[PDB]
Amino acid sequence: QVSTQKIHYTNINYYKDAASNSANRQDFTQDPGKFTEPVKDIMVKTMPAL
Amino acid sequence: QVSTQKIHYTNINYYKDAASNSANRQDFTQDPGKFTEPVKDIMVKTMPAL
Amino acid sequence: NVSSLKAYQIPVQSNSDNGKQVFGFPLQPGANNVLNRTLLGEILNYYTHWSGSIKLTFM
Amino acid sequence: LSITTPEEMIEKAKGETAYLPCKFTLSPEDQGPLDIEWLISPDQVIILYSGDKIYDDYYPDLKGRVHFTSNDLKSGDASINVTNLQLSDIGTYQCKVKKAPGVANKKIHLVV
Amino acid sequence: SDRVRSITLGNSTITTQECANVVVGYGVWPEYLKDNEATAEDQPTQPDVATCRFYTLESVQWMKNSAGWWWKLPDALSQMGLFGQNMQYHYLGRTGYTIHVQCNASKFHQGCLLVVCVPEAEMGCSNLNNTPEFSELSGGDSARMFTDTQVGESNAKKVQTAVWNAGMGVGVGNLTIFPHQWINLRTNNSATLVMPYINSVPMDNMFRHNNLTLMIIPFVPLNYSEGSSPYVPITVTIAPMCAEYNGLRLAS
Amino acid sequence: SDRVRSITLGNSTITTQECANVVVGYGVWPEYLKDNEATAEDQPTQPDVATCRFYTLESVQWMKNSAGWWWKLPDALSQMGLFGQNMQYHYLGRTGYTIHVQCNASKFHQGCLLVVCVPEAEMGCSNLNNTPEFSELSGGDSARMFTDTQVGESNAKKVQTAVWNAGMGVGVGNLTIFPHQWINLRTNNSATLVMPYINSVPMDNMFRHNNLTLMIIPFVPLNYSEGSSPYVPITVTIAPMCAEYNGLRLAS
Amino acid sequence: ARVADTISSRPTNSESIPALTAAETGHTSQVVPSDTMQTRHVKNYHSRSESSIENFLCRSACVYYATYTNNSKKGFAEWVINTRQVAQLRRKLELFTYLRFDLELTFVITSAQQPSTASSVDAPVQTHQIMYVPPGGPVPTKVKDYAWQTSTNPSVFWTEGNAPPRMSIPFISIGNAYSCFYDGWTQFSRNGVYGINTLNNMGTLYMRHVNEAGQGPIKSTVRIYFKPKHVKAWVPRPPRLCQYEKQKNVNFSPIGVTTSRTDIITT
Amino acid sequence: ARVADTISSRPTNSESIPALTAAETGHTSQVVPSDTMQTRHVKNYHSRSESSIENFLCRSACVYYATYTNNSKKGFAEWVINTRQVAQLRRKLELFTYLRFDLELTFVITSAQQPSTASSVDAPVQTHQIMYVPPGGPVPTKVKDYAWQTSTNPSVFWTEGNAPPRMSIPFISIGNAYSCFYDGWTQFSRNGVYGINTLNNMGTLYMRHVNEAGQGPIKSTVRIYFKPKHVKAWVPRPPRLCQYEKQKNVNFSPIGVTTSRTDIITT
Amino acid sequence: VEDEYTAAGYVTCWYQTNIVVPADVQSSCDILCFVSACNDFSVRMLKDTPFIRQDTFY
Repeated sequence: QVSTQKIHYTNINYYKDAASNSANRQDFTQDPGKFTEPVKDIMVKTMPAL
Repeated sequence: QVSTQKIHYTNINYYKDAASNSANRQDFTQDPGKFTEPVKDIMVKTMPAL
Repeated sequence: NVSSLKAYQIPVQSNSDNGKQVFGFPLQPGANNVLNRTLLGEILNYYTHWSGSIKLTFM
Repeated sequence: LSITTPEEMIEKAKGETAYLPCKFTLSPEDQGPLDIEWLISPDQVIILYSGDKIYDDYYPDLKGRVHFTSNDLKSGDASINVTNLQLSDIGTYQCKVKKAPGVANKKIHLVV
Repeated sequence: SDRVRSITLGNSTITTQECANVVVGYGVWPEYLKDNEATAEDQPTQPDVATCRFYTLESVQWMKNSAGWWWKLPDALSQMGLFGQNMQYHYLGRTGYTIHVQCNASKFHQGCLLVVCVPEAEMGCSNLNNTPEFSELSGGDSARMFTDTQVGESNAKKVQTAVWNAGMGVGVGNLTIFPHQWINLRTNNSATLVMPYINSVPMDNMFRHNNLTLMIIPFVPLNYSEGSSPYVPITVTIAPMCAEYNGLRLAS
Repeated sequence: SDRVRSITLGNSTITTQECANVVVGYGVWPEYLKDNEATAEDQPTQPDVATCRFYTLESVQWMKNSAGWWWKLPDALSQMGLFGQNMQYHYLGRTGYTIHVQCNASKFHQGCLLVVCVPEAEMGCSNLNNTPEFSELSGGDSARMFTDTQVGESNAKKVQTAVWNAGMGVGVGNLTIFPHQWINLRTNNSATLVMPYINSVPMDNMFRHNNLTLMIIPFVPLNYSEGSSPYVPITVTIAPMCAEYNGLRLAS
Repeated sequence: ARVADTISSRPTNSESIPALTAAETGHTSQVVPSDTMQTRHVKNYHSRSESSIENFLCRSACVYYATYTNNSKKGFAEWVINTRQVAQLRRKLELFTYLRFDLELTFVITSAQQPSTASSVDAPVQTHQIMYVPPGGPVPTKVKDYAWQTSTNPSVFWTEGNAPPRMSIPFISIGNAYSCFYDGWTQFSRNGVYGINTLNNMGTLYMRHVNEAGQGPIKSTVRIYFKPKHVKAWVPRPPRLCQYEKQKNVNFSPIGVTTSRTDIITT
Repeated sequence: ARVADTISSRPTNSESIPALTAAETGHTSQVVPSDTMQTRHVKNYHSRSESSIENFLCRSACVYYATYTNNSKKGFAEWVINTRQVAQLRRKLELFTYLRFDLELTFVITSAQQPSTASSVDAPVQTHQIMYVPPGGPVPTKVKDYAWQTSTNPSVFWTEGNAPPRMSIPFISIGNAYSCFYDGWTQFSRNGVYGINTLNNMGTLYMRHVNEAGQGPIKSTVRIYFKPKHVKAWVPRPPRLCQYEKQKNVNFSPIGVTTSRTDIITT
Repeated sequence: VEDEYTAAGYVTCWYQTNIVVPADVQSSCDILCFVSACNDFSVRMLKDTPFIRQDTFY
């Protein structure tokens, strides 16, 4: 209901749907490992690759 | 006063009548047994009907 | 048979040769003109999407 | 509404019977009444289909020589059969179908 | 060591002496359909030994003036044994592939391939208002080939085969965002990918919708001196993993 | 009650209002191949939903001067869907059948059938020194019929179709030692048998060896007065139970 | 309010037949697809929310629209409140026999200039008055009258360029539910009209301008919109097939059951 | 959601080489600048907030605009809802293959007077009606028709001089995500059009005036604005390089990779 | 509505055996056919029906 901004702010849901809420804008998560290293055997930085 | 939507939402009644409230939209109950099986002797699925 | 009570009957006669067809229709319960005006078809023509299975009681 | 191939080239010989296809499918929003035209520009209408009845006396040079093919025009058939092809039948033919809220064209170039 | 692999499946076995690591999808492994995700109302069939084996497509000759090749993936396996027969009698079906492509040259040839597996590859027609037909878009176990020259306007229904646009109107340098590997004749010999089921619906028909596309594009062309062997073939092998079907009907 | 049955399998369902009890083999139920009995060195495949369903053969007209019919059992199902396609690409395979035969008349017709399932039914040729060919011994989903008259000597390769010897040189009255049931239009309507895998080897090829034979012989012939329906058809439905295969190869 | 799931099954062969039944007893069968084939255990996550009554009926629909000229004598619009005149809403009401609901009346009022003759016309913003008369009250005859103002009937005053006006009306009836159909006369001698009930009378609506004729006639137009809420329905009814013809009775012309096809096996 | 920092380093000389690698394995290298030189320990306070999906897509953009004349027959605008017609928004959508979002439709309606002939024209404030038809419903043909009012399709009524109207639309699809691309036909015989899907149909929009032709024709113009929220994207895709040409297919004309320079060493 | 992407196949009905009948009974028997939904039926996206037209107020 009350959370921090980018101090706090107060957000109340009014309508009784789910598509009526405002945009979230605060879904801060990332995981680049499924694009950079999509391999089976794991790979270390320091050792040679082959 | 506060309930869930389809997260929560807050609903306040303002006018002092009963016909002034908003629509409920959340009366979720059903009982099809009074249309499908309106018979006196009960009927099992597995056994033959007669 | 559309302006009669004959539209609900399927004629089944003692055939001479074997392996013949009785009827047939596609299963579009809001689009075909056989399952259109039934009690199920006049509920589905108030909505847009449907799901689930359909029972077909014969007698 | 969408036609299979909105332009092509058809090459036939004189005295033969041309077959100008016009097929389509139906998107789910299309619920209005049907309308089918055909044009020529050697912008004169040569046949019509509206209100379930055919009107086909429109072009004097092609009087009684063009007909629809199928009996099931509300299933995606709008092809016509041009009988007794002559040298003066050179021009782009335009199959205009309009079932609301959709509209599509097909410019058929016929060269004999 | 770290150079040899030996992947086996069913009653076949693919072995490689010189190959790099294997790249697997977007980080997931192809598993069966869980019960939370399913929507069909009957019980599926899982042959699991009759389909999961390495089918082998036709081979292509890598000339000096080559352009590229592509295959549509649940269409090249339409005639390959019990996978091609379970695909016709059923109606649904999900798959996961294990693509393997191999091309060998000596220590004296030079060149480099790019092996990518593109999901939902819509291709462009020659004329701007038409759409390409089925016979000119894919072939049963036969590679359709790119060109190095723009296809002329006089064709009615032909695929635009300009290789620097990769057929889809996109820059070919940016194609590495998909799961991919490089064949390089200096240090590598065989490329291998594992592709899970990527579709917006949990199951799909297989005759109307080719939901993968394996493209092979040579960036550095093949080059050698006189006296070396001039014929260098490429050969791709694909094996479906964890397939299942639904909805029996007649043949078609 | 005790008269209705409802046997279902896969995506089909056979229901009967008036039928007698079911007779099952020599007292065993068709189960899978245990690991003590197996001899093949690879892993079998079990489709189990794509094969286990009730296929329906053609029908035959029961005239007044009828003789009998027979089917060779792992040969009538050679063209019936995914069973007929897994039988061609493989090499081995064991099955267990669930035979069902149905023939309805009113309360005014009279007659009686005998439904028997004979294992290893070798039949006799017309000439004493020849052997019957394949095209005159069985048919794909079509019943070969007996006669009431001894086949002449002028034929080269034809089956001896004398019904009182049942084709095999044996008395037809002693045929009830095999698992069998009677169709009798007075009190019965449908016969049903369950046959396990009966062979001297744990698995067998299916194109060279028909290891069952379903015979149908009318003892009391059909008879009625004028005014009743004259066309009485018989229709048999067979469903394989707990099938499995081995040994992939090419098509044949 | 989730739907029921489906449980897996095994190939049975026994005496308990779930498929054979008898429809003579008026009992629609309650079989599951897990009884005639082999199914898998499907987690089912659909919802029957939008099929409820309070999501099927609580939507606004036009009921009537009347026009009235400012520069006229007896320029004003009267309308007895009844659902029977439109057809897209009426067919939704006759699915059930006895209904019970309150109401949210909403008006959308637009104006248009008539081809006047005077020079350099200009008018300020207009004012409309929508008077609601319960059944029995004194009604006005001409527009310039003192029965419009000096009354305790609940009216609403509206000027243009704002949000549309909206009033709410509770369940005003003498019985316990509105009767959509009434088989039987209203006079004890059984003479006269057939299906006329005095159980769903709600009153009339009188609408007029408030300003005067400045220089140019203005012809307005007002639509009326229902919105039933808190609705409870009883005793369902098969849907109307033939076309409506009158607002009071239920009379019709005969027509076939459905549109035809060519042959009984044609797909 | 801060970015990673950088740690200091010392001059090494050993066997562990972090810079040499092999790009054959499809593995983009994960080196840090602390491995090829000497760095200082930098406290890093940047943020990756504005690069997220819900800050990249949730911005309003025009999709279509149509004009319609008050003084006409069939003066009204129909438009099937699809993203494919503008180009500044379409290129942002084809970065991902499967999208899933709700929608906040917003309309900006303006009006203009046509060169009429009548004398001393004056009109009050206008009223517009924006009707939304789900795929399958009955659509209107002429403007003066009873299918506009007497319907339960969700429409919105708006008068000029106020805030612009706005309605919200949830995720209306049959699959689990909108398909931006569909390689494969829609008919099982594999004939006909190529990339036509029935997975992202949202319906049409019918807009018209509510007033009548008083004295002078008014030609209006209405823009439509999307706003995707709660967006989840899947399976990214390289961005479109060549120009668009059609709204349904993906066809194009070939062009080079980039603009050229004079020589390979020219800076 | 009639779409090609989500068609639902066909339902046919075939003679297994004939309809046999004794003497002095009519032959052409008739068959009725019902339709209904299961316990897990569901709908969505309420629209207005195409079956009822109008051109005036009654």
